[PDB]
Amino acid sequence: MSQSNRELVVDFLSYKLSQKGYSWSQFPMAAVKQALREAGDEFELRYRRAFSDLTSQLHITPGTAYQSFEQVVNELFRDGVNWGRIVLFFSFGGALCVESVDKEMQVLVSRIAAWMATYLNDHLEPWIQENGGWDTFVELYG
Repeated sequence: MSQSNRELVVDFLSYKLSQKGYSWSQFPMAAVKQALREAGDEFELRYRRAFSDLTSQLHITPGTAYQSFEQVVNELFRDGVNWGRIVLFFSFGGALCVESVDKEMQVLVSRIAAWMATYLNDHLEPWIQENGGWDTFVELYG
């Protein structure tokens, strides 16, 4: 749901910020969150800086509009959606939040969280629901 997904995004972002020494104060569900957290770490374990070019293409500032974020994220889905690419999506948002804080734009993290929820509900849920819903995600990554 719009609320379920919003909560999922905030949890993942908060988890990543915490894990990396940053503040998260700027902000079965438990089974999905845990699975996503682990999926994100697993991926980052293999690719330490896989979104350098992507975040660079966006060069986010308080003046960045959603449409720009959307256009860049669309890059991850050039061949459509799959679970791994959804994990990349979450990981990408986490990296954007980290970068925002490093640039003293911590005000943007809640905004990125909002953009992610919107993008999730709009472009990824259609595929997620068609392929088993989050229960399938848990079944594959849990």
